[PDB]
Amino acid sequence: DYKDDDDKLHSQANLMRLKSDLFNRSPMYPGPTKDDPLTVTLGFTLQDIVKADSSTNEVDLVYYEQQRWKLNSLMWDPNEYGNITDFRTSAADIWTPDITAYSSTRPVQVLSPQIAVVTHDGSVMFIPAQRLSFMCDPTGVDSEEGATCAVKFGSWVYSGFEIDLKTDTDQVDLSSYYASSKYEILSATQTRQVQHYSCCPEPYIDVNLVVKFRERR
Amino acid sequence: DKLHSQANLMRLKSDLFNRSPMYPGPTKDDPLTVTLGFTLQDIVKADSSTNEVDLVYYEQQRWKLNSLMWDPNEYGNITDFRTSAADIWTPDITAYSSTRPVQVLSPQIAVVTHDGSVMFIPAQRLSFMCDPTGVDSEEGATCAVKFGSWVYSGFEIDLKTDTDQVDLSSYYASSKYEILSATQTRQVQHYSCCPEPYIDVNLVVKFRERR
Amino acid sequence: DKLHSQANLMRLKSDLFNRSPMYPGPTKDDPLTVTLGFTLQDIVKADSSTNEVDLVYYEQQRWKLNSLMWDPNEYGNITDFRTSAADIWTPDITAYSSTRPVQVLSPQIAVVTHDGSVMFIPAQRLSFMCDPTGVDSEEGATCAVKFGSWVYSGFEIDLKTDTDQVDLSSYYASSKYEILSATQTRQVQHYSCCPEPYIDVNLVVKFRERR
Amino acid sequence: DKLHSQANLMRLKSDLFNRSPMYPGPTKDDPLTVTLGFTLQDIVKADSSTNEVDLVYYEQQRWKLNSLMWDPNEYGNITDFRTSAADIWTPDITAYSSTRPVQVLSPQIAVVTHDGSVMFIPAQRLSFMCDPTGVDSEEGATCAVKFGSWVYSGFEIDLKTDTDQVDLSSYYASSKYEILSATQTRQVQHYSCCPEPYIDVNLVVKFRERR
Amino acid sequence: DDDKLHSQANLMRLKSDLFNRSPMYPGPTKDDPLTVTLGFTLQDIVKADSSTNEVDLVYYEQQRWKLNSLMWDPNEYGNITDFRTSAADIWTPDITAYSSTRPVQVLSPQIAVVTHDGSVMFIPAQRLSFMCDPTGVDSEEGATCAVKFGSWVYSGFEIDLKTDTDQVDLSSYYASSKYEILSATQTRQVQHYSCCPEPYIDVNLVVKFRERR
Ligand SMILES: Nc1nc(Cl)cc(N(Cc2cccnc2)Cc2cccnc2)n1
Ligand SMILES: Nc1nc(Cl)cc(N(Cc2cccnc2)Cc2cccnc2)n1
Ligand SMILES: Nc1nc(Cl)cc(N(Cc2cccnc2)Cc2cccnc2)n1
Ligand SMILES: Nc1nc(Cl)cc(N(Cc2cccnc2)Cc2cccnc2)n1
Ligand SMILES: Nc1nc(Cl)cc(N(Cc2cccnc2)Cc2cccnc2)n1
Repeated sequence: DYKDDDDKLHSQANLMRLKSDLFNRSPMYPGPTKDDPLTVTLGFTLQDIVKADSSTNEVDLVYYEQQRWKLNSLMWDPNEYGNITDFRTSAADIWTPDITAYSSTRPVQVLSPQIAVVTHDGSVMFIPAQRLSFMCDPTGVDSEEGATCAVKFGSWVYSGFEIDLKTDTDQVDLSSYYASSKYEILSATQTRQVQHYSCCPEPYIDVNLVVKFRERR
Repeated sequence: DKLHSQANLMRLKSDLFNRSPMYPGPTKDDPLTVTLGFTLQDIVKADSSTNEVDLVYYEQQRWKLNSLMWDPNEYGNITDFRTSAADIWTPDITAYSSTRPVQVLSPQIAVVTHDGSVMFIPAQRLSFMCDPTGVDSEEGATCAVKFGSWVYSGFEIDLKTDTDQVDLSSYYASSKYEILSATQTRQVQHYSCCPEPYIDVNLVVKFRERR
Repeated sequence: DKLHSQANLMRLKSDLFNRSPMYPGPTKDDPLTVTLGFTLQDIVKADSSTNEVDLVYYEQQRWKLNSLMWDPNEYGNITDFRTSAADIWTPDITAYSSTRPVQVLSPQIAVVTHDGSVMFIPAQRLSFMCDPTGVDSEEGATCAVKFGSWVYSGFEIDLKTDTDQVDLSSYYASSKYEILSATQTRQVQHYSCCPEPYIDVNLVVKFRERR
Repeated sequence: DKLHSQANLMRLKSDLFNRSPMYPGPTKDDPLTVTLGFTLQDIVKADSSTNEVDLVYYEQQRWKLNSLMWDPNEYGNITDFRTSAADIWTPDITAYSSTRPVQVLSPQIAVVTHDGSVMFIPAQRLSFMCDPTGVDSEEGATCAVKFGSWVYSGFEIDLKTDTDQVDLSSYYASSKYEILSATQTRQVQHYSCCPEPYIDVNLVVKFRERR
Repeated sequence: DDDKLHSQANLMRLKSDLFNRSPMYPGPTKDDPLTVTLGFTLQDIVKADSSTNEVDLVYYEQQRWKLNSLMWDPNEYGNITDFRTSAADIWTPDITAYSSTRPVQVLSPQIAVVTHDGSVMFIPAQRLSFMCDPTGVDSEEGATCAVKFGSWVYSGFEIDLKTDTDQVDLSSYYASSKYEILSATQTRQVQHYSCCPEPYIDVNLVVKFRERR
């Protein structure tokens, strides 16, 4: 078991060394630039429509927001570090995209630890669970066809020149939706949109989350 | 080339942010102008039991510092960059009649351009003093809130708007409240006692329930 | 030259904050007088099910430290500056009958003058203990709340007001509550807990539902 | 020998922390088993308008690390100590179906024992998804919530319970809700995407309006 | 005035000698146990929620303890007998309500008073929601509720508690509160658990109150 004990100690030293090599010894990645655009993949896992407030036209959602991207500055050779193929790290240690809901009515509440997973190909996976209030008229929610609301997500400060967005699919993952929610989901889609606004020449990109729902009976 | 671009940005940031480090803010001898513009998104609620109304808007702030200027050719034709608002000086623009601390809805990041201008656009939810009486009539109700520096007079920070028309192109079409008009107007207030003039931007909103 | 004003400002602040260790707070040997003045902006809410009332006001704080003074001639004739409240010592002025933590409505920035004078004016929303019984009568209701240091007795911190009249000139004219009177009065208190006198400023507000 | 008791404790912590390499968290090579146990104190509220229920409980977490071991003999027979949760690694245990961020009710301090085991017990108020339909009947309502690592799969973190019976010995005897049963059960599952198994502890509560 | 400058320099020298010169106190231990004195000053019962059985109290919680590592001879420091310091600069006890339902909200500055004998006084003002059935509050007999306070992580072998009296101080109780106080006591308690070997100490705050008439 001495050998086993030693192998454990070595794997610890190797993880600490990989983290030293990527961070502490190398620059904090400054973010994407026009010559060097970054694509961030987004996908939503809708867990619950908690509340629909017809007195203020706000609706509260809980969901997991999957964010994926990939950087060269986060790559490593797993054979240089004892076959370490990935690691968990505090979101504070790396750059993360400023993905923002554009029509929230209260600051998002974070429901999960701010830790991401980094893989040897340099891909990052960060999945914040969130409670969000957003502008939404729930009239029709007490009808067969229910209510329809939409909310757009995207970078706040990086245009389409610097950050692009994609989805893997336009279907929101509903396999974890709360079976006894006050509201049943009729459909939920997530769709990339590209936009040009009157002012600027930068194209603007978002993912539009559209939810159709009604009072469960 | 990727590493080169990345290197250029990091070199610029280094030159700017610590070589002659944190900017001490404006003074009478080195004053500054902040341009303000509002993009009104939603009147979320009106409480006539307390005379508070809740607004959601984007507040566009713009200013310019010589200490933020650079030549793009010296840094790989980098014309701009994004940085955390805590890495730079920011103006203390404040609503003068809020009743609750402002809630911030957008990342605290700004865009700096090679000519030394900064654009910082905090999205905000604000509760402020407002009597909604009449909001359910044809005339609607009218409320106003002033914005400006808390600690700097007009001798250190001037305020400006590009237009006195609030941007309503993003106003929530299914809001409980419709906008009849919204203006943003520079005001100057002088006082006999103190020789410094005080500057604000008055946001005036006229609004009504739907019909 | 604009450059040189900046260098001068940064150097003054480095001399005052770095080229000397901070002010340790007042002592019995070196007591401190703080002047307080209230600018009452709004009575927002009066909850008769809980006997709490919510106020919005500006609280003016003034004091003076020999350790903050300088000769304007050594520093390009800079006579004053703005600085973050965290850079200097600030008095721990506390509402004695609050029922919730004070909510801060203004930026935490103070103004320091070359004579050692500091002016700090936090805007605050406060819930405090108050029976609003009679608020819906001509006579109105009456409430009070004391402000003073939490940890310094009158031997270390003394309080003053410039007047006994709360500044009502910015009071919100469409508030649900009209102010009948508002006074601020220094009091010398003896508490059974402690052999040292404690000083407060007592804010008394008389108000009623509006006509 | 009390100054010596003190000096020994300081050395131990200095030895373990500000010296020896600290744990970088568990890996597929060096996995960690975390024991969870719940002490249910109160069901505060059941909201049938939103299907949320608020619980107050103590969450017992226990794990063991070689890098936290020591021989009490080298340290004045110190067998355990208390230290801030921020000095050591702690597991990211998370309710999978909360609807608000958890509110912590107890200080963030852990107990570490010479065998390298750590005991951390945060008291929490949790809102989670729960349909309380039937709570006003004899059969009562049943709700469940899963707890597990957010970012570590079963390959890095395994979970266990010491018992499948929730500790009810501190349940508030005058709660609006009576507990009919509460269990805590380890579960394993996979998702068609991934080969790594996922481990949680499922907290199942049956409760009804008290009579 | 040079005298004032000199006192200030002594106070700074003391604080630096006490802290940044002596490695922060690691907390009490089996061999170095500590006694914490607790007293409550009840200011208000703000709210009694009968739909959730939560009651909200506003009170000052007095805490006192003494450490050898904080003592000094005034004669070596310009006869300073005491000073005020941020509560972050020193160890403070982890005194906790055992049946709160919301995190405590702090109403006073986090600053304590240390005196040359090594003793410390820290008095945080707090609003607390805790588990309490206010049934009977609108009657002559009133309602009775209780809430324990004690260390969360130290047992009786490391932290003992004491009260100077078993009567809660009511002299600052708000005279126009919705609720009047029939009685309020604060009593040291020793408990043992089956889970654990060591005995546990708390102070039990019992309050009897009713709707004011
Ligand atoms: N000129 C402009 N106006 C507005 Cl009112 C918002 C906006 N932003 C945020 C922003 C923040 C800092 C610097 N540049 C841009 C981008 C945006 C906002 C909303 C939806 N899509 C993009 N840009
Ligand atoms: N003498 C004085 N009195 C007051 Cl009641 C406020 C004040 N202000 C705040 C203010 C308020 C409204 C509009 N513009 C500015 C300026 C200020 C703030 C902080 C420190 N010094 C001056 N200065
Ligand atoms: N002995 C003692 N007991 C109490 Cl119940 C409060 C107290 N205070 C706070 C106070 C001061 C004036 C008016 N209301 C409250 C002074 C103090 C002393 C030492 C540490 N912190 C506060 N000191
Ligand atoms: N074994 C154990 N289990 C529990 Cl359910 C709680 C606990 N306590 C003590 C305690 C004392 C009085 C009231 N509630 C809790 C807190 C604790 C925290 C961290 C390590 N050890 C004990 N210790
Ligand atoms: N692919 C993926 N997608 C989602 Cl929608 C969540 C997720 N989780 C969270 C989770 C949720 C429920 C039960 N166990 C774990 C794991 C995770 C979180 C952060 C980074 N990488 C993986 N991983």
